[PDB]
Amino acid sequence: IQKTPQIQVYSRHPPENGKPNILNCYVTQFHPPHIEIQMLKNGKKIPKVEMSDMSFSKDWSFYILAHTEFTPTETDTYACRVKHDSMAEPKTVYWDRDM
Amino acid sequence: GPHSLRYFVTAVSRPGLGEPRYMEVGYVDDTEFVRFDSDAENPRYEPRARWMEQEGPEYWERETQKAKGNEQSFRVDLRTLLGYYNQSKGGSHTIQVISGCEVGSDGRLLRGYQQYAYDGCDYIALNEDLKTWTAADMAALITKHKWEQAGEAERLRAYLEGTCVEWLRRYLKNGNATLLRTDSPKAHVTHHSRPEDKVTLRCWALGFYPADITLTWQLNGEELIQDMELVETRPAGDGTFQKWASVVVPLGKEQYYTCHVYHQGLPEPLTLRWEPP
Amino acid sequence: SIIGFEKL
Repeated sequence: IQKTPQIQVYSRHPPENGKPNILNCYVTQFHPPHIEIQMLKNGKKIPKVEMSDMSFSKDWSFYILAHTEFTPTETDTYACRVKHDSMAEPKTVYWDRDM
Repeated sequence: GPHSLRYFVTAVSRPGLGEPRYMEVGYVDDTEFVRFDSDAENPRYEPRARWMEQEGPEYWERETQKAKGNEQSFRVDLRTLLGYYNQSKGGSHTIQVISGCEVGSDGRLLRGYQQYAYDGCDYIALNEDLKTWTAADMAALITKHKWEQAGEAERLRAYLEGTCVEWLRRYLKNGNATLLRTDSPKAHVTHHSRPEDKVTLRCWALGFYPADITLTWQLNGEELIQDMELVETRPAGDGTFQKWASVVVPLGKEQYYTCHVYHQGLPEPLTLRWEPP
Repeated sequence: SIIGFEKL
């Protein structure tokens, strides 16, 4: 069978508008390991996104962390979008600075 | 305390698009210390924790050649499994292995692992007795008989009680200082609006290591079982972890709630509340 | 050091 990915989008440090930070997209619980992860600022793909090397957990599911440098503002919107064979359509999850 | 040396192995076929992708990833006490990735022109075992840079050139050469031997053997196994399962040559498939040893503080083997999965489901595993196998399906029964014939379980036991324990001892010597690392969580509570006369209290724990932790919310010093929300513990990206747990409470009653944070890095558990600035 | 694996 195939496993459906779970996604968390969150900053490395507590966000302060105008202070440089790192935005993470942590993807877990997926199988097979081929996966396509992009991060989006105000609806547009962010070019410079780094990816950890892939690993898997005791339950055979893979996980990976994507991240990008960013400087949060009051109004900018961020999201992480994952395409994986376990899903008919890509899954988008938005950054909520309260989470 | 106890310690473990575990290797996580991945072999992924990709018909038409190349040779299979093979990976060996080693963990000492649940932290990555070495990695072989075949997806290169000249794939080499590499240190993944700076304290492994101690090992000399012969170590890397020897582990590299053994990795490449493993890779080629798994290339064969992928074909073998297409056969057992009567699957077409066209699809991508995965073989995964968890192999390793857990030792007690006395340096004796506590548990040994040799677990296999095909396409993300259990295939075969060495039992706790280190003598017998558990096969998950009719295909694994073939392998099981094969390995019963060749005395594979005995070979694995020799590895688990010998080689594996011995290397773990050596890696501990080279990396114990940094292996014993703890970082205590830094905690704080945030306050968030809900509809009508309710509010959300969110208790954050940040910058901790290892990842294991517990957050709880208490009302008047009594634990809340239902209705606590939380996220799975998650990497900050700098080698530390984050987590939060929240509860919904009545507006005006925030001061009746406390968050408690339990972590091995702490001198004692943290107790905190919403602090209206 | 990882074990040398045997065929399935």
